[PDB]
Amino acid sequence: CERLQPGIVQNVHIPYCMTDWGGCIIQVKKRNQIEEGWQRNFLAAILACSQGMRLAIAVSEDVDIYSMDDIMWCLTTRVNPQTDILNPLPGGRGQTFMPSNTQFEGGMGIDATVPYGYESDFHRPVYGVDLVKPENFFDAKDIDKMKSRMAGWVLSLARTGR
Amino acid sequence: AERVGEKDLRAALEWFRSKGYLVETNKEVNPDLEITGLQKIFDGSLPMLFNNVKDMPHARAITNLFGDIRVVEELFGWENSLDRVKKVARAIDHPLKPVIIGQDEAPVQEEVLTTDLDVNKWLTAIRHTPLETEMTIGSGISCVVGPYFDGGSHIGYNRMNFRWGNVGTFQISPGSHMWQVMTEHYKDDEPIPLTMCFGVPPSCTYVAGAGFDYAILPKGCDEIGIAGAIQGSPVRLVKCRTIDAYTLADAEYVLEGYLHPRDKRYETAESEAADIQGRFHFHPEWAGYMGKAYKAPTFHVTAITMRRRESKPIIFPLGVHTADDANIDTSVRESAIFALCERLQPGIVQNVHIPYCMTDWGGCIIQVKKRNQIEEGWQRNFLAAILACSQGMRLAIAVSEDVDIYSMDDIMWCLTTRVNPQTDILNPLPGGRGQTFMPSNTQFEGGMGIDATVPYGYESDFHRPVYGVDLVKPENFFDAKDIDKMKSRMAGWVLSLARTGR
Amino acid sequence: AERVGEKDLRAALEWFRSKGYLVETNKEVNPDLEITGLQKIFDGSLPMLFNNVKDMPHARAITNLFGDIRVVEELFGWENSLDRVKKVARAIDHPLKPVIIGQDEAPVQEEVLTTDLDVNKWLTAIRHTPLETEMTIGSGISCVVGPYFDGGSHIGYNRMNFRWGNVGTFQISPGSHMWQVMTEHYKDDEPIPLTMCFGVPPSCTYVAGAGFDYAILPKGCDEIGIAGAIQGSPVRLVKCRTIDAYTLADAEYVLEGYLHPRDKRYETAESEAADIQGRFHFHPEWAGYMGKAYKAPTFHVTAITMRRRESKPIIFPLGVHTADDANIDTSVRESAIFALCERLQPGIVQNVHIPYCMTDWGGCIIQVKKRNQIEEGWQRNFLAAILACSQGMRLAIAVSEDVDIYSMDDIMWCLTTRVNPQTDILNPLPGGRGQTFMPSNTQFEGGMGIDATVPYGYESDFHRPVYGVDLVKPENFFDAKDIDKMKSRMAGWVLSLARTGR
Ligand SMILES: [Fe+3]
Ligand SMILES: [Fe+3]
Ligand SMILES: [Fe+3]
Ligand SMILES: [Fe+3]
Ligand SMILES: [Fe+3]
Ligand SMILES: [Fe+3]
Ligand SMILES: [Fe+3]
Ligand SMILES: [Fe+3]
Ligand SMILES: [K+]
Ligand SMILES: [K+]
Repeated sequence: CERLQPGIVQNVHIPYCMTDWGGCIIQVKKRNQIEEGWQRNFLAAILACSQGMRLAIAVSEDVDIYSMDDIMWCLTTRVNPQTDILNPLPGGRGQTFMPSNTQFEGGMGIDATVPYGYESDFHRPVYGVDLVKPENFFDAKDIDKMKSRMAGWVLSLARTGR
Repeated sequence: AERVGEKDLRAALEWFRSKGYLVETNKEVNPDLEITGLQKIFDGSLPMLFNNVKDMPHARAITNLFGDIRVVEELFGWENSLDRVKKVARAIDHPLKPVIIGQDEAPVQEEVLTTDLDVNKWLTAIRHTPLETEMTIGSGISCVVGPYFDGGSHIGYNRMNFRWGNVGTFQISPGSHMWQVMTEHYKDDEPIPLTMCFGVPPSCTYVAGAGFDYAILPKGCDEIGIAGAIQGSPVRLVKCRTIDAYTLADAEYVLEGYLHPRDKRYETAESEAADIQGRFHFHPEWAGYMGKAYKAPTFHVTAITMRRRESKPIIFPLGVHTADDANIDTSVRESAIFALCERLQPGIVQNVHIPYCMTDWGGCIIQVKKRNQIEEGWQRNFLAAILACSQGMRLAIAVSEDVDIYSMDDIMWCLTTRVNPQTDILNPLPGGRGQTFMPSNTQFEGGMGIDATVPYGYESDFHRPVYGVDLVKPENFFDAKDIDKMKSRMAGWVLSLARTGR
Repeated sequence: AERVGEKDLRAALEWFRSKGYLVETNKEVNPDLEITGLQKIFDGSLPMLFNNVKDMPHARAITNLFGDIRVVEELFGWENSLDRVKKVARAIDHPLKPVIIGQDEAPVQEEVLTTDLDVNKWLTAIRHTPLETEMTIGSGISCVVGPYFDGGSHIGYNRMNFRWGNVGTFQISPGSHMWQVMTEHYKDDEPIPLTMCFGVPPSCTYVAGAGFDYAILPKGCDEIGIAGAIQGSPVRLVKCRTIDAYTLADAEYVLEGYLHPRDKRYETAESEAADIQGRFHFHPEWAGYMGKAYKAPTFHVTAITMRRRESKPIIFPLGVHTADDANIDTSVRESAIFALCERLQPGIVQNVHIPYCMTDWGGCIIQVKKRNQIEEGWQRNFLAAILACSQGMRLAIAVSEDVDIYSMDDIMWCLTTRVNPQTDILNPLPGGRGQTFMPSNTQFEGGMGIDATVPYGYESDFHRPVYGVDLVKPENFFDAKDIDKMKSRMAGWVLSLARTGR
């Protein structure tokens, strides 16, 4: 992605849950109007140059790329099911382990990014987690009792305030 | 001398003190950007009680009450989330008839105010994000009992903005239960009398978030009938002092008055100066975005009835991108989707989960089990029926029985491996009715039904292998210092995979 | 001496004699190819009563009882088909509790036979088409009351073929109410006791045809509760003499016994010699095709209880491609689709019509009315919800309010003019569950939701102009000889267009 157009893709994460060569998540940042639409060129190039990728997801810069509940939040809210799902190579070469054309269905490029210029309509609001301090209200026994029940998406959302 | 509720918020607060789940403080918290700021730090955690609220000498504030779902399930006597879904959907089909008590026995009618009705003097308005301009009351559920709901009852949250004293805006989402009352009585000369209740019993907080499941709970159903059947005792109602309606008797604050559908005003002042709709911020919305201000109808308060101010009545302010708002809105909706799938063909759907990450009405995950060849393909009938009967669902995912439905990395594993992108993606209603908050046909794109299930008979090719996590014991190899050092670095998908051995 | 039913078939036959709607004869009709042959000649017409049936010295036969819908609506006190749909859907939500009378007061238990149970000796089997090989009993509805239907009740038709004396086949369509009882108690060692009733009251004939509408009438509902609420009086039940179940007391013949789900036999002899399924004819089916013979479960009759043979008890044989079979199967299904659309968003759908030409469960036509901009697009939510909650619907059409919903040339006019072929054709569930009779996914193609409605705000461009058929009078220009000569050549779309002036 830095070879094709540099400065757009900020982070690439492949987790445990997308197997070895099953999928990937990239994170793009659109600086202007010309760079809008470059992430669809990235998802077609990732799914073609990697053999047997089935799920390439492009997300925007305000997403935690390691929190996997944040990726499902972008699939719910930022995905048009008619336009933002790519099937670039239907009948190409996939992987025969994981169940003029073959039986490979094509892969899935999912554009969960925001459009450029519509960032104000899609802006995630930030709560005041830095304007208040929890040490002024509770003692340290009550903080560690309350912080020990937090797991999953709430550890990522309490850090960013999102 | 003093009246006591049956299963109200004060009895639930004493139960949290016995189990050690209640965290209290006496420092003066701010309603401006400190209640929801502390709620976001401790999202999905223990209930926090604020005894001292700034410029609120009689009000107490509870927050994060529905944060952890393990203490909501311990409150109502449920073992897990699978026992929670199957018992509320049992309680939907058998509602309990609510009782009506006298006006001298209702604890919410201890202090009845009929003049100088300043609602911001008595009810606590909060501010969520620092980009807001206005202070928003959003702690009240709307109790409509009687002939305006066809002999049934309705409870559900509505946000307010009191800017003209006793008159404030009343935001109704379109297609809801309050929208169906308002479109029926739009051209009526008489106003609609309703009652907004604050500091409700937590069974009535539970059914308050149920909405857009109207094939199961239609207009004319008993929404406080389900709240009676969840707690096991019928909810006490009482007649209003001024208007001809009914309240919830075991609440803390009750607003009585009339709703004017034709009288519409702007929610914010800066959207009232520039008279447009849909671009100016009010507070955040249910999607994790900002809601915008619109031309909401007006609720004209005629009376404020409230408990005794020396006993310090409790309000429940909550943020909208919190796990309170997830576990209120999506908890009966897990059961109502499970009730719809058991209505269509029973015995197939095992579990329905709606997490925090699929917003309120954004999506759902169901879990099916195909017993034979005839039941194969029934999950595509379920995903089309879920996406049509729930207004504004965008992502319904059906998974098989060998998937952890609560681990969200396990759902992404089914999207990678078990989904054909040509056949297993459903777009059932392209151009139908969606939700206008979350961005002969409309602009709605249709929703997405994703069939991540295995085919019947191909279960051996799609079987997840199980490692021997029960054939070996780690206590025979390492000491207990080395186990807890090694178990403390495990988070995410590896906690689910080490339990099942998958 | 003699027991009298409340609202049974004998009381309905006396009401048809008073209005002149009953046509009787004393010639000996044949059950082989003469009852259904005379039913097809007079399809959609007056009820025909056969006093003498060949090789049936105690049986009387009524046919074409539900043929004309204008005399079904006159029987139950309904003005038209719009009043029929809105009152049965009212009666779905308020069922009447059926009463239980004693065994000495039930008229169907006058003659109880427990030995030499030859069902073809007493119950009339008919043959529809000349390509058949076997004689089929298909006049009985299946009454399951009690713990096998979760405290509710179920009535519905099932075909039989008694070939082994008291043992005959019992065809259950998959996904039905009897299929859900059978899949629950498939591995049970005890058999399922049910009761097949013949010569039922016509309110119980009316709800018998209701099926695959299980979001409205699920398992555990009261299907004889709706039959009590249609006729206005509760249906009398009585305990069986041998088995532990309940019958309908005001019937003419009742078969009592047990259903064996694991014991399965072939329906025909020629499909039993060559042991395949799905190619050999049994009788025609509901689609207007032939049904094929399969491996049906067996109903083991233990007792035959019947009225007194000198009083000549009445059976109701009917063809399956007749207007009896259309107006039995699609009449509560018109109301249940109307109940589902009023559950989702009320006030939009005005009328639901399922004609003869869309078979039983093949299709439906709804009629919507868009009041404002918010209600635009709600009919695509309706067509996706109708096609998913009804199993095996293939053609759901939504039309606007200026269409005659009963004139079928007016529906083809909306397919020509108001349908975009790119946007207004819905395929909601491609690969789901359909019907195997009518020819991770199945072979079902998905159904077809057709949006033939106008957009909101474009009603002036799509307005049908109205000619002046009321501003002129034809009696001022022609005599009454010339009017009735000119009006007798009008049939089809021109009868609907001359009434509305359209
Ligand atoms: Fe990695
Ligand atoms: Fe996108
Ligand atoms: Fe409601
Ligand atoms: Fe939830
Ligand atoms: Fe699949
Ligand atoms: Fe039934
Ligand atoms: Fe019909
Ligand atoms: Fe159209
Ligand atoms: K609600
Ligand atoms: K039926």
